[PDB]
Amino acid sequence: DIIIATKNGKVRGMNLTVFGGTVTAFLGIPYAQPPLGRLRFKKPQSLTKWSDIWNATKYANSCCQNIDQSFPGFHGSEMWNPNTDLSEDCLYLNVWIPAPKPKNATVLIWIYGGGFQTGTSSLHVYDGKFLARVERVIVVSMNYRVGALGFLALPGNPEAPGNMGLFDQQLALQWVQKNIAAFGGNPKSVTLFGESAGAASVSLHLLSPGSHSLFTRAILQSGSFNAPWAVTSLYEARNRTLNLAKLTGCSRENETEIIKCLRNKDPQEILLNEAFVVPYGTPLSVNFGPTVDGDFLTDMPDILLELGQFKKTQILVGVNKDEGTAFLVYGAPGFSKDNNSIITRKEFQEGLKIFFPGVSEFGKESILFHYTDWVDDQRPENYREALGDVVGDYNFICPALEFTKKFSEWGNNAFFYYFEHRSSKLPWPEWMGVMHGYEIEFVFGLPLERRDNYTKAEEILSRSIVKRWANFAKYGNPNETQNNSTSWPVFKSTEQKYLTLNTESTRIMTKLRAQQCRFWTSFFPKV
Ligand SMILES: CCN(C)C(=O)Oc1ccc(O)c([C@@H](C)N(C)C)c1
Ligand SMILES: *[C@@H]1O[C@H](CO)[C@@H](O)[C@H](O)[C@H]1NC(C)=O
Ligand SMILES: *[C@@H]1O[C@H](CO)[C@@H](O)[C@H](O)[C@H]1NC(C)=O
Repeated sequence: DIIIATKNGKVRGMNLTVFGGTVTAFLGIPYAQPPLGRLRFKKPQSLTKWSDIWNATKYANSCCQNIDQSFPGFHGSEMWNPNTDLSEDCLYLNVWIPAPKPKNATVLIWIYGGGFQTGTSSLHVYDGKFLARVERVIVVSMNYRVGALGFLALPGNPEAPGNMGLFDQQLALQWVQKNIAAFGGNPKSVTLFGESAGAASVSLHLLSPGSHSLFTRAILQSGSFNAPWAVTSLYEARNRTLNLAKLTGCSRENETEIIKCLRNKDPQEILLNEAFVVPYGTPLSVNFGPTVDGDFLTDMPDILLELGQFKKTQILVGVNKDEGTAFLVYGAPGFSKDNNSIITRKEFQEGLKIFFPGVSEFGKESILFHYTDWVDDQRPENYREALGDVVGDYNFICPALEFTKKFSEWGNNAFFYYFEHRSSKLPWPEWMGVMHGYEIEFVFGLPLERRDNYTKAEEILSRSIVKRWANFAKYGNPNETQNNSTSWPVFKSTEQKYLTLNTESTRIMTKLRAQQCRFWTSFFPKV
């Protein structure tokens, strides 16, 4: 038996067998008053004590959210769908502790992605038990509100001030600060790591004064706040709050009345109209996302980055080789997970109109000009590959590199990775390559299960990544020192060295996508 006394009450965990060892799991501890009723759309409120023993022996409810039903019964999509009951009562977190109980263990706090509209901490690929057993770190992860329930913005008005889900994350970080020592954790050695919107969230915690003292270091997997999809403008946040009001018959005068009207709509009705507040959408469409609210975010984040207004600490940042491909089968004409998706020049151009909705004719022509002058003009995959390269560079690689340049220019050590291994078990077709999201299982050490049909090379890659992430969290330096590994140099603004992650050949390279990112970060934002 294992029972820990926390500031708000006692909680009991459960023992798990992992790799001939033991991990102690506390699944579904609450960290806020459930955001129900008059608390919907507001910032999370503190938790009042409890006298009993909270039973933290199963994952809690996922937050209300729309589900991806584009491929029913397909594991490639459905492995990301919520695996616990949806509910507005979803502000819970999980804690994996090594066994026996550590003394001063470094803490890894996971923030899931999902475009700020979906996601849950209970996904199988976020299972922290492997990291706790292998590296003896504590792993925490939390559920935070998503979609309009998490990011509906009327800027200023405290009934719907925006960024509520970010404040959910922040309140969970406070909980670790006040309670993780009871579990054998070091509140002074806390590393946040996160993928996609989770990584963007981590990047925003770096910017947010209220988060400065809640963590030590930061890891950003395939995401950062300067990604095109990551921050809703206050203009469109307003148009979107108003549009959602009209679709639900909640249009009012007194802006607060709109909120009270939405506070009596059913979660499902809010959810089903969320989709329509933008004209057309893709998973890169982030209808309700982070906003400049004057509270969590005191100014436009691009300005805070430019001017060094952020927490000074080490960062680990990276991207996958084919970030873009996954999104093409959610709208790009002529793509499918079930053919090899040879598209034509005209399908390519149609694809641009979907991924760059309000961009001028000339904007789209400059994209095609830069990406469609080939070596062999006859290679049938030309346009298929270029559209994936366009989406990934624009949405992921160039923002990640831009964030890492600007962040490192203020003196801090930064390490950049380029994840190049396609999972042997990957259920999506070969043409999508090293997909967005499919480094996560290697980070969480799933391939360390020999029982699980991962190749032996994948076990080694995971073992190394896990050691580098842990050493980064413990020591600020993502090196694997024993097994004679390539040393991971710091990313500096002149040489821009980065580390490739693969089963074959761990190489040091420089100036990832130099040509393409000059297009995207220098020229394109003017159009
Ligand atoms: C908000 C509407 N819905 C349900 C949605 O956006 O679901 C997502 C979100 C992120 C995402 O990356 C993906 C695809 C490309 N991944 C392979 C999981 C689907
Ligand atoms: C917690 O779980 C144990 C199972 O051993 C049970 O005896 C106890 O009643 C549970 N407590 C609550 C509050 O459900
Ligand atoms: C854990 O680390 C902190 C860092 O200063 C230190 O104060 C403390 O003594 C360490 N050990 C324990 C058991 O808290």
